[PDB]
Amino acid sequence: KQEESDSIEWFQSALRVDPNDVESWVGLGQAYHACGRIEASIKVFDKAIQLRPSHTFAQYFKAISLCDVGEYLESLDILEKVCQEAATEESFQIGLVEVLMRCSLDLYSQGFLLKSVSIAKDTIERIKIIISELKCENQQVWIYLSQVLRLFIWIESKVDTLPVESLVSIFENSEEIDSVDNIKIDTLLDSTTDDNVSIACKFLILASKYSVSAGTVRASYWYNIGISELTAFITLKEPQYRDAAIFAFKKSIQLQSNTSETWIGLGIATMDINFRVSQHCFIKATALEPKATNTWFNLAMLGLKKKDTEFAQQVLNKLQSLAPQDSSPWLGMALILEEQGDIIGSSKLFAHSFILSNGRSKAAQFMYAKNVLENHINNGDDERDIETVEKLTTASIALEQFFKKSPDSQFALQCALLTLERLHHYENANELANRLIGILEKKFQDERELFNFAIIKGQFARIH
Amino acid sequence: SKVFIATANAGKAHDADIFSVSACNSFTVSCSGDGYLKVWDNKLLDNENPKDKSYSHFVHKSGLHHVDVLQAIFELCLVATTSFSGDLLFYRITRKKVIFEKLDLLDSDMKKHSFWALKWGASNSHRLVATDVKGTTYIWKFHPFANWSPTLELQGTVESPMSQFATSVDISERGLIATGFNNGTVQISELSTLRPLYNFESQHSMINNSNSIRSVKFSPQGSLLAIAHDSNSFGCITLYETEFGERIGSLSVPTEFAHSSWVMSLSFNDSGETLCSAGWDGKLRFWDVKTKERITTLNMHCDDIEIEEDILAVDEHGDSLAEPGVFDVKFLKKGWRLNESLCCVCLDRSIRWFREAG
Amino acid sequence: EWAHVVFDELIPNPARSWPFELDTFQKEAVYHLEQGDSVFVAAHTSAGKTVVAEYAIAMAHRNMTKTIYTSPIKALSNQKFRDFKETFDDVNIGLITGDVQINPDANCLIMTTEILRSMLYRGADLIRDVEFVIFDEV
Amino acid sequence: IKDRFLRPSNALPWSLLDMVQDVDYKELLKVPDPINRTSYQFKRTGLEGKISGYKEEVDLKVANANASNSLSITRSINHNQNSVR
Repeated sequence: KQEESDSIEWFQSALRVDPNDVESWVGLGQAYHACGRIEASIKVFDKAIQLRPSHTFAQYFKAISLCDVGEYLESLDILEKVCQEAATEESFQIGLVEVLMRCSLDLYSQGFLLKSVSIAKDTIERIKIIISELKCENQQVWIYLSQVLRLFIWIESKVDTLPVESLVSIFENSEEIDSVDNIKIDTLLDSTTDDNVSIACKFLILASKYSVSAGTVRASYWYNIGISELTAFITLKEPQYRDAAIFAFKKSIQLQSNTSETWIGLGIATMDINFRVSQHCFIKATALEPKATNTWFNLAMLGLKKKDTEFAQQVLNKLQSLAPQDSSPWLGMALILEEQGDIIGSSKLFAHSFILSNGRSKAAQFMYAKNVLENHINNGDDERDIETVEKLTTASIALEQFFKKSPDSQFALQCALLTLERLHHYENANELANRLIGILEKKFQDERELFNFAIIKGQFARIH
Repeated sequence: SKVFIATANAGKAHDADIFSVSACNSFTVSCSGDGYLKVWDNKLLDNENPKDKSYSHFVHKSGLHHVDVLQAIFELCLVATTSFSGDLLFYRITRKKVIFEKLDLLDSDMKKHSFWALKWGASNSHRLVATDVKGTTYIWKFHPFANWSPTLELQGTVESPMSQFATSVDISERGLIATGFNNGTVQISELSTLRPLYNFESQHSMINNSNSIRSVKFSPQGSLLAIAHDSNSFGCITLYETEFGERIGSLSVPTEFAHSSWVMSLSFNDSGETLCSAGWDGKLRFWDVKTKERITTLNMHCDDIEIEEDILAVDEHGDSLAEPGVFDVKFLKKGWRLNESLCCVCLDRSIRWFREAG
Repeated sequence: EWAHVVFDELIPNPARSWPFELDTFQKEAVYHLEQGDSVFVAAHTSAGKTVVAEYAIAMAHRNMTKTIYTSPIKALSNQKFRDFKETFDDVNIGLITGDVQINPDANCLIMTTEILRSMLYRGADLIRDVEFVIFDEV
Repeated sequence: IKDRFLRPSNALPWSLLDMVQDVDYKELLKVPDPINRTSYQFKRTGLEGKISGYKEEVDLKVANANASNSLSITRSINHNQNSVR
């Protein structure tokens, strides 16, 4: 009957009479997991496995419960062994896919950007095997595929390792919005002269749209479609995705208007067309979920977009009073102060934002590197000053981490060359300057292009 | 991993600087510049002076600066050491006195090389790695039997990526070799193939040539690598990820630097969750690997010696040794000496042992 | 929602055994703990109030849950840590103070009431698996 | 004297570098995360209590509830956060 707090006493009483009852151990561990006692559930499932090593459901439950405390190696080992033992049950396959997806997401969060892509590819391979051979399908597997397909868009330096063949196989093995965004499998890869980022975005949209089964699941389905279209529009910057996102968000709001994330998405979608509707949506989202601090930051950035400095300052003061550990309010305050004309306070706020970010924001890294470069170009410094050299080194490290996610950025490449030429790091400068020279050569007939090319060639001659 | 208690101590242990230390289940071995090799029994009793349970052997008039020990189950216990002239010398330890047997394991053409560093790789055949003053790494396989009949078989060499002085070396349990050089460059190569894998440079700047790798260590899991290097009178530690070869971060404290003077040695605990570093400034610092934050700090004084007659407050020139720098540090597994243990050697010619609370 | 003012067949599977015989109040506390209720004990010192705490620790260990022991005097945490580590076998004991942490992933953790209050206000994940909390020197 | 006072170098000092060197609001936002509202439910059949099958159903429990926006004991765990303090 799904009241798991009431069965704990009965399972314990049953285990007090026969301590060797495996089924009672499995039930008790399942009750602890359902009640929020993950570690106790892990201990109980370990005991059940010790009593009978051939029990597969105990191993599956233990792996699932181990995934909840951040131990992905042991859980993945257990689940791989279980799936190799009994390969005909879809439950174990879906559990393995979920654990792989969660491991990759955690690795991305912690800064291990190179392992996350490989684990994402492994997850895609397992999903392909499931869908093709096992002939199974449910909403969860498509949700996991959509979640894992975003790491190829966030880590743009590794987008060339996208498994297009496995993806087309998975989609081929398995109408209202198809007229707005025009995303169809039959004509997806037909268009040539587009990067792999566009292909990844289209695959994300298709994965969101394929995840079909009191009208909560339908609303969630439309909300997921809207979020995917919003991400595609932000990355590619094309009008036809904004309209699809608006369509999906409106349909989801019609099906259920009680959720806050739908209003957040609708506010972000129309943030450039009509600021009044966006403000209304952000305010309603705050009213529905008041313990969410992203709505306040969105509203402050919307105020900054229309050049209302005092409104943004007041909202950011409230946000700082509400979420000090976040780094976005400090970045916003630093931007406002830099526009106003202050230099020392802007630098202090940029440094605080960068330190609080802990490698999770590209904007923080870029702004910090630009500020450090702007303060130490014609300041009259000597190589014997330790603090200036350490600042330059930190800026260089931040720019390398930034380039891991967003390469082919002209301003960041120029700043990196300026820092590297001053730290006497000539090989990295050579590589980055070759990349930048290729970019500028591809991008070009005007006048300022020639002048920028001449300046870049002068710096490149200095590097040689 | 937060409380360490001093257990045993020994002052004026050697007649010169104690440059390295190593340990096994049975004993702890140290080398020094006087040319002697000393063995300290790990299985002691309560209120027993460590100098009572010690055995010394004379090796070379030039002095010694590296040592390593191999113990495996017929029970064999081997010691390999390097002298200041550049020789590679192997000894067999047998027990209740201790017997030193000199082994002649290198051929005639292999005795013309000057070695600096060395490390044992235990079976999980045993392997030995070593570095040359010319920047080369040699790989050996050790066969104890053919009956006792030890032979050393050469497997191959790894040349320098650029040549520079090879200062440090390590070998992991998954089959990787790391070599450090005197310009700040680290090379990682495959054990079964002798083909290099990664090559990353850890320098804050190249304005001055005062960058140099002093220690490289592999995590007990083998998925992490720690590097200690100089930054023009400072000491720095950087963590790398060995499966794909990417920078993770750095360990730092207000004094962007880990130590005030120089970082001499590194060491991981049994689980690979804590790292310890030894500094020329006379401190031991312990770090959390996941959070990259300092946990604790230990201070070294000349007055820590239990026996007051073995306290060396000043050296032969009158310079103070009130806060002496640490040369080397080592973690000891549980049961070697309940919980883990630690050992270190300092500039006051002392060797010290510690215990972890819990 | 009420308070009430107050053997071999009643409890045939005890979680701990002692060489001597428990008194009547110890048996009552053990029995009501086994039934699944809370207990308040008020007795003279050295009358055997630590038997109840030890039985609670063992009973929570059998269910594979955790116990927290707290006191308002900071000089008794170390004594209790040593005593419990000497008394129990196969059960882990830990100690949490302002700076030091000893065996953080143990079965029985020892701290002061201020540490517990800070943990409660900061939403510590340790309380997820805790079944009993012992208040001493009330 | 020659090496210290009259030896030119090909590495430009910071003075010459100072003489010659010349130095979207929607991308600052966070797009919300996807929502999943389904799970497996495992069923038993028999007096021994062995699992006989499973079905996918709807769960009655906000969707993405973490320690920053929920007070429920069933919210998600952040293992990168201190678990004791």
